Amino acid sequence: APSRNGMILKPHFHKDWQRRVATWFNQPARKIRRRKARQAKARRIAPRPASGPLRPVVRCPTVRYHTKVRAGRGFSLEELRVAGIHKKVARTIGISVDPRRRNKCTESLQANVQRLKEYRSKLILFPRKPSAPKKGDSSAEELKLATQLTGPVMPIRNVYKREKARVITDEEKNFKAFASLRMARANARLFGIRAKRAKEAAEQDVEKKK
Amino acid sequence: PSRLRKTRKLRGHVSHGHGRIGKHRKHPGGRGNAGGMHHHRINFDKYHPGYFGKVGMRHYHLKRNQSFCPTVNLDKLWTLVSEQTRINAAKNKTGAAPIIDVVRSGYYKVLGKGKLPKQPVIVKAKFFSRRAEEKIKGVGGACVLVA
RNA sequence: CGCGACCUCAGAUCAGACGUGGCGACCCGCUGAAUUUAAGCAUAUUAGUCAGCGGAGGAGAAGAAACUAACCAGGAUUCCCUCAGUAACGGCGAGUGAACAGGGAAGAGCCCAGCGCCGAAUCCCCGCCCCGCGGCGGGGCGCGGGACAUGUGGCGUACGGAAGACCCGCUCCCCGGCGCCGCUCGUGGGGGGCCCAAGUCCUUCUGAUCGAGGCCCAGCCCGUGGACGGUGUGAGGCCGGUAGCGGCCCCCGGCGCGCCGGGCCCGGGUCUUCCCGGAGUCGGGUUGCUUGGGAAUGCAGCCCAAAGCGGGUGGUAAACUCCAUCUAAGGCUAAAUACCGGCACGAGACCGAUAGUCAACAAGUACCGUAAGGGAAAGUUGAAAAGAACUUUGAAGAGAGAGUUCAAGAGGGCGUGAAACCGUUAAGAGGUAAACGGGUGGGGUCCGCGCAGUCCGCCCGGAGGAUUCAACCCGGCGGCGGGUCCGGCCGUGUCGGCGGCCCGGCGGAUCUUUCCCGCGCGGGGGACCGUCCCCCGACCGGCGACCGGCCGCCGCCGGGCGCAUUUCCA
RNA sequence: UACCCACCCGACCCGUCUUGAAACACGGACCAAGGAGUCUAACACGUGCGCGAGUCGGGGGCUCGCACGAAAGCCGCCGUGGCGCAAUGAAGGUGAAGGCCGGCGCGCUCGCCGGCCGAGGUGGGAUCCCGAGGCCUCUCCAGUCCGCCGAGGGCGCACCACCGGCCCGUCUCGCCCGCCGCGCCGGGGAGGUGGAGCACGAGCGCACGUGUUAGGACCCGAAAGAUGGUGAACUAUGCCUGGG
RNA sequence: GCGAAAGACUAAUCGAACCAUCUAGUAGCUGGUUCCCUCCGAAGUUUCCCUCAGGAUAGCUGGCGCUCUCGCACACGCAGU
RNA sequence: CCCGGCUCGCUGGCGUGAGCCGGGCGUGGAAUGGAGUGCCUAGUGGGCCACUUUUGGUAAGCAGAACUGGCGCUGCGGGAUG
RNA sequence: CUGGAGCGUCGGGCCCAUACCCGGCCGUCGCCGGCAGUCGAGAGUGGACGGGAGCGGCGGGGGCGGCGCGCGCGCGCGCCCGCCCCCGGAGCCCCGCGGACGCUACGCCGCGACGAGUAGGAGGGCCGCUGCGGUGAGCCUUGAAGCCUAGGGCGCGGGCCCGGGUGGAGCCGCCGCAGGUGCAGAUCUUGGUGGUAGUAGCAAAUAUUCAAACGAGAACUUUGAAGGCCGAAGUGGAGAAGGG
RNA sequence: ACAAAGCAUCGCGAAGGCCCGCGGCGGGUGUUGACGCGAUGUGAUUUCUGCCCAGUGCUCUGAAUGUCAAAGUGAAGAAAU
RNA sequence: CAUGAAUGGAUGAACGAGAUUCCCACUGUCCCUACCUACUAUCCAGCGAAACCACAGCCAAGGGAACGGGCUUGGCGGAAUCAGCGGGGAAAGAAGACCCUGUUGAGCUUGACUCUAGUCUGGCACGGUGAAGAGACAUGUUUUUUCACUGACCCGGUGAGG
RNA sequence: CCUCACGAUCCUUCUGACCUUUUGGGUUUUAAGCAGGAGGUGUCAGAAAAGUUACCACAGGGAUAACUGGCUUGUGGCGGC
RNA sequence: GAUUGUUCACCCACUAAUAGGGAACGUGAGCUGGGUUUAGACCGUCGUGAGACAGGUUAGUUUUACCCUACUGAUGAUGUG
Ligand SMILES: [Mg+2]
Ligand SMILES: [Mg+2]
Ligand SMILES: [Mg+2]
Ligand SMILES: [Mg+2]
Ligand SMILES: [Mg+2]
Ligand SMILES: [Mg+2]
Ligand SMILES: [Mg+2]
Ligand SMILES: [Mg+2]
Ligand SMILES: [Mg+2]
Ligand SMILES: [Mg+2]
Ligand SMILES: [Mg+2]
Ligand SMILES: [Mg+2]
Ligand SMILES: [Mg+2]
Ligand SMILES: [Mg+2]
Ligand SMILES: [Mg+2]
Ligand SMILES: [Mg+2]
Ligand SMILES: [Mg+2]
Ligand SMILES: [Mg+2]
Ligand SMILES: [Mg+2]
Ligand SMILES: [Mg+2]
Ligand SMILES: [Mg+2]
Ligand SMILES: [Mg+2]
Ligand SMILES: [Mg+2]
Ligand SMILES: [Mg+2]
Ligand SMILES: [Mg+2]
Ligand SMILES: [Mg+2]
Ligand SMILES: [Mg+2]
Ligand SMILES: [Mg+2]
Ligand SMILES: [Mg+2]
Ligand SMILES: [Mg+2]
Ligand SMILES: [Mg+2]
Ligand SMILES: [Mg+2]
Ligand SMILES: [Mg+2]
Ligand SMILES: [Mg+2]
Ligand SMILES: [Mg+2]
Ligand SMILES: [Mg+2]
Ligand SMILES: [Mg+2]
Ligand SMILES: [Mg+2]
Ligand SMILES: [Mg+2]
Ligand SMILES: [Mg+2]
Ligand SMILES: [Mg+2]
Ligand SMILES: [Mg+2]
Ligand SMILES: [Mg+2]
Ligand SMILES: [Mg+2]
Ligand SMILES: [Mg+2]
Ligand SMILES: [Mg+2]
Ligand SMILES: [Mg+2]
Ligand SMILES: [Mg+2]
Ligand SMILES: [Mg+2]
Ligand SMILES: [Mg+2]
Ligand SMILES: [Mg+2]
Ligand SMILES: [Mg+2]
Ligand SMILES: [Mg+2]
Ligand SMILES: [Mg+2]
Ligand SMILES: [Mg+2]
Ligand SMILES: [Mg+2]
Ligand SMILES: [Mg+2]
Ligand SMILES: [Mg+2]
Ligand SMILES: [Mg+2]
Ligand SMILES: [Mg+2]
Ligand SMILES: [Mg+2]
Ligand SMILES: [Mg+2]
Ligand SMILES: [Mg+2]
Ligand SMILES: [Mg+2]
Ligand SMILES: [Mg+2]
Repeated sequence: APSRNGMILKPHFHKDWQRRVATWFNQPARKIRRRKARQAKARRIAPRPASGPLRPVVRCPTVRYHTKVRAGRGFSLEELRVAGIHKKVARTIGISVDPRRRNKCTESLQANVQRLKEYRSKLILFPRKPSAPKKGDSSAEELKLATQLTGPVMPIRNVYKREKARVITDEEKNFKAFASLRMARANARLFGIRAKRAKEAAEQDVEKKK
Repeated sequence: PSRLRKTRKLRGHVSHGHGRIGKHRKHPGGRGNAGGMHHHRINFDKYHPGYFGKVGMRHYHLKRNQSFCPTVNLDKLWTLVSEQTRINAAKNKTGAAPIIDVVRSGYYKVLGKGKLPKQPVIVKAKFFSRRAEEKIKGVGGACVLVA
């Protein structure tokens, strides 16, 4: 029975909620179950990035998240035979491998290849055995570190470049940006019909000749 | 708390604030918003005008990210930038007109509300208003489009 | 009319295995209501919920795109925040009601069939020996079987692969044992066993204290221990315990070196030659349930029933048309995730015996019902039974004495022992049922008194008696306030130092890549501004923020003052 | 004052529904203990507090075996995100500024170029500011200090009333357009009208109250409906086998 | 189900058994609804409703305020006149 | 109220009219009293009686209106009782 | 009740409500109320300071008067000249130099007005119940909770404090927080107990009596004797099912 | 009241009549066959059983030019149609 | 009003714990009551309940919710009880079974609304082989009508025996 | 001539704009919008709806009958001028 | 007294007369149960039907006093040494 200017209030309690209510008194104890695992895993793989393998630089899909950059699922295959890392080997040197990424641009390719060239350089490969062969970094840069990287390895920071002040020319001061936008929004609108008149006006030149 | 509740002060009061003529029976009106057409019409029609009935056009599977477009007014443009880049202007004697990337501060559109300081600018955005064009132009400055 | 292969198919108490049932909180298939809501009701809603049924596990299911998207694009699944009570559904009403992106927890990927290549390169069970045997295996040897050509094993599976040619670079892991070395985070992994500080010190209560004062610093001692429980009250010290990278003894777990037995000739990049995908499925028609999915989301039954630059998807049917994006019809998979059952624990602003579970007890018991099922009531003597010997009356139950007890005015359903109600004793009343409100009076039980209650407290005057001072100075101590802001310390506003500025930093889409380091970007320096710190000088708020001197006053102590003073008493 | 008794006056038994209850209306022998407006979510307004065009809070994370801890603290997480900072249209979409002055297009209530001011005006407006004149002061006059009263005059918050103005939708009517294209292209004007709009802001979070709902929902109360089950030991028949 | 038929009988139950659950089913309808003091104080009327034992909206009520006025020798405003 | 002056795309032989700006002037019948305005909001939505007016009815402690007043919501003195 | 205690028309006098008047107390509302250290009762200014001077003054309305006059200006003393001085003291009815006992500043105080109430709202509750964070150098075996009291009192009241008694182990005051928080009632639930009442009742099938025994105790057991009934379609002698 | 003997209609030759069942190529009648089974009505005997096929039923080798769907076929379209 | 033919009409011996009427016989049914018996009740020893109960219990009249026990005014009132008694407590027993309301139900009905099992009919599928022949359209297709067959399928029998 | 002669949501249809959407582009159909009319709710602020119960049930109602009692007294009876 | 469930009615007969009424339309824990007014049945009418009928007809449980009062009897009671 409504009274005098409320809202309409469709609240969803008609079904049966009392039975399937999930209370969260685990919440602070779950914070601790995870914390031990997070620690017990880091102590189990001692020299290794605690955060996990290295993930690639990647852009977010929809136009509202255009300009951000994420940590992706794994480095793509096309990326890898540029840096020269075999696809099955990278899975064993802390490089997430995603065999499912269609690369469409060279911009995001090189930007993402750089992290793999960068990874190599600051990577210390404990050799297979104590007395072991090539590509295992020397004992000098083996004693120097036992450091797990707390936090993500080389965190992807959304970073921008400053554009200094300009001298605006008398060409940028002539652009009617509100005008051309309406133009472009009209050309994408009517391009399809305008070509059907050209297809018809091209038939009238062949229909007039016959 | 239960301590400051009118249910305390209603002890020894027989009807308990609900009147002894018409008692507090369970559900006299209906249950929920029930009877908008019938017998509750005076409410729905005089307080919620336009509740009942269809209107407009269906657009099934709408997604907000398609049509995402925040807005700035020229009222607060020099707020997006650190105010010292404004003080390192109206000065400098060169027509510096620092660049304001409205995209970087999270706005895909610049609308023309409010006064604008007499100062040259370059405003990079996605979609402009017409009056926001004229306010920047007439102050001396450019409107630069970004994809 | 015989014998022999194979294909079908029987029988065995044949050799060896395995399945059923139980539990059921969480989980997975299916089945599936009606109360209810809509103020009626049939659609809807309740609700893919209850019940029914099947099946599991320590988690299950899901899972490596026939995906999302339209972007400069993302990349298995599951969970949390979010999207959002939104797009959509709906007698568009009641009501219902997702996803995508983004952030995060976690993060792991993989196999077949086919097409092919390889002398079936394979697997099973027997029989002898070698090791191993309380999760039955490895090693060898056998014309010992059998499966398999209607197809086992190695490479290989779409991310491409194989095969070749040549380009480059050089080769340890796996398993069965046999040992041995470091006991390996709650700060020695799991479990068990046994162990580790300090008062029963003085006095005093008391039935007994663990209480009250006291005891070389809140008393003595210990304190990495002061949680809790026990103990005849209220205890860190009496007892168990507690703390403690405390000790010791077994067992188990798990990881690390050696020996042995076996398995294994396993790479990486380039050019060419071929090689390819799962059918009664997809898809369409239709009917039924389902979603929110709409000219049909998902699922089905029936009918039709494919293709190979094909097929699906691209959220309004359709044609044409371009683009994008995956690869279905086969399979495996840890982690975050769930747990009102079970084992074992820990805790509480919870209940405290009509509460809290039905159940603090011989409780799912007594008891009811033919049965399905229903289902209670009921905790407390004392500290110790020290639970009443004995004498006596009585057939005996019960008494009277006695005794035990701190208490039997704690006596075996015994702490406390309320009210209703009843018994008797005392007092007062009593023909309009009682009871009641106002007003007094009479009587009582006590209570305050008085064996005058004359209540006190100043000041003063008088008469008695007694000790030392006040007043005054002098010595010392300690304050107060005051100003000269006097001398110094302190901070507010301002100015100067551009002095901290690099011996002050932090912040900033300020500026320079003249720089430096690392790979146009990142990091670091250098320039800039805003802000915060040092030197000194000046003005001013001179501020409870002080210190030293000077002063004025007060007070206390100690001296001096002996009595027309100054106090005490009556 | 409370125990008993006495008297004079008053005086019908409470709860309840009810126009009306002492009622020949119903519940009530008596006494103990139990016993009824709760929690959650969602709004709304009021109020308190923090911060303020921002402000969080969750989930995560970083810090413990918790004793007190399943606390407290901290995190470009602090903004991914919500709410707010902007509306309006069914939608494609657009989107909050005007004034003034000078100059130039014929000032044409039209179009363009340089400068100034910037949220318009009217009426009330708490109200601050300025204040003529007074009012004394022991003398006549002189005169600076201090206030009281203060006619009259000014700025004028908040708010209210009104007139203007701008944004969007729609209409009407009419003009000039710009030209990366060609105008079944886009762009401007004047007048009216629809809007939950702007017209130098007020929100966010956290508490508490009141109210309304959805919840079993202040407590107790149906006749029913549904799903699974257990009964022919009574009785209703049929059958089988015995007895009278 | 069974009925030589009465809606009879089906374990003291029959115009439709008993048991447990869905279930605290729904109720515009009865019944109850627990301490004091202080201040304010109603309605039974309006329109609409498958409305007539109920609601919705009007009123009437309270609470919270705010905007001012000036008994501070120096008041406009309102009114069951 | 009374003057002065501006504005108009309406109205018209001119003027109307309205709108603005600028000045010039105070207690306009009696009696009473501080007024204005915004938020939330409970209960109620069976009513009954009397003077007067009045509709059905023969009449009613009947049915139904008006106007005010009560009773409900409220005791006290009076009407013996109510 | 009858030249009235009757009916008309009239006198005086008297009687009484919670109404009205005066007074007392309690609360509520109002006072732009007073009081955080100050003069001042139709208040109708106060103070520098200079020049000049003095019995001058401000020679204005039967107004009856308000704004100006007769407790002083200047004055006594120091001696025409000086002063006209300081509260660490004027001695105080105004004291502006320092402020109550009073001043828990949500405290205290002075004026007025007013106080019916269901349904309902609001406020205040040193009203009460249980529990937590604080705090009370709280209380307690020299006696806590509870219970009982013709014991002394406080509050308008919710309730509270004391006195005694029994009881045998714990408990409350204040500042905050939290509730399953207050009972007369629901044919309320559970338990207990009355009045009814020593009442209804112990009446279906004809029947008992004497003596003895045993025994504390005999109408009721046992034995003997007598009278009787069931009367073999049994109250007799054996079985089924059921009971155990 | 029911039952009842009796009288009477009615369906049915077994891939049948009536009937059960959730389902089977399942069951009852049926260890049956029209003197049988199933479905009704009246109610011994005696004496009778009259008119009405318009209505509603039931039924009929009955015309189905009335209508009438799924598929099916036909046509237009580019295809849903 | 409003009988009547198997919704059976008319009759009718025997029969009936079936419904009426009359007569004979009989009688305490009655005029009109009386006495007798047994068991009670009654009193006693023993043993001992329950329904019910606001408070309770003498009347007239008045008013009043329009029939009081209580209230107003009168009348009056004397402890504690026993056997009876049925005037009163609108006595107890049962939230009236009648009636009306409810947007509460059930049982049954049908020409209510909406559906359903079942059954009738068509289509499609399993569904084949061979034979003739015909129409319609077209200048092969379709519709197919009819008669055969036996391998699916179906029923029948037996100890699957010619 | 004035005071009555009429109808929401949803749905359907018709009409209007070289309208908008038809969703990865483009062209056509088709569908969805926008703005006006119509198809109708007579219970007319707008449910899609027949009975019976003497076998009955529940919640209630003296708000609503069938007794008594009151008020009234037409009618009935009795009596006057 | 005859008839009638009857109140009411009508007659026979007697008489002095066969007046009229109230007391919850006196009087069911006083009776009876004939009539109404459950469930069984039967007809007529009505209804397609379940069923309806102030239209008839037959069969159909009539509880409790011991309480207070009243009343009837029965003991007593304070007073009168
Ligand atoms: Mg991570
Ligand atoms: Mg009240
Ligand atoms: Mg009530
Ligand atoms: Mg199993
Ligand atoms: Mg409903
Ligand atoms: Mg309802
Ligand atoms: Mg219903
Ligand atoms: Mg439904
Ligand atoms: Mg569902
Ligand atoms: Mg289930
Ligand atoms: Mg799995
Ligand atoms: Mg799987
Ligand atoms: Mg995903
Ligand atoms: Mg939101
Ligand atoms: Mg749903
Ligand atoms: Mg192979
Ligand atoms: Mg020890
Ligand atoms: Mg201890
Ligand atoms: Mg202890
Ligand atoms: Mg499929
Ligand atoms: Mg559905
Ligand atoms: Mg489409
Ligand atoms: Mg797969
Ligand atoms: Mg107990
Ligand atoms: Mg207890
Ligand atoms: Mg219990
Ligand atoms: Mg006990
Ligand atoms: Mg006890
Ligand atoms: Mg004792
Ligand atoms: Mg004791
Ligand atoms: Mg005891
Ligand atoms: Mg006595
Ligand atoms: Mg009434
Ligand atoms: Mg009465
Ligand atoms: Mg009642
Ligand atoms: Mg139903
Ligand atoms: Mg009522
Ligand atoms: Mg009402
Ligand atoms: Mg009052
Ligand atoms: Mg206690
Ligand atoms: Mg004890
Ligand atoms: Mg509690
Ligand atoms: Mg209680
Ligand atoms: Mg005999
Ligand atoms: Mg025997
Ligand atoms: Mg017949
Ligand atoms: Mg005939
Ligand atoms: Mg016919
Ligand atoms: Mg007797
Ligand atoms: Mg009676
Ligand atoms: Mg109704
Ligand atoms: Mg029904
Ligand atoms: Mg029909
Ligand atoms: Mg397409
Ligand atoms: Mg009947
Ligand atoms: Mg019947
Ligand atoms: Mg009535
Ligand atoms: Mg009557
Ligand atoms: Mg009678
Ligand atoms: Mg009687
Ligand atoms: Mg009777
Ligand atoms: Mg009878
Ligand atoms: Mg009958
Ligand atoms: Mg007949
Ligand atoms: Mg008929």
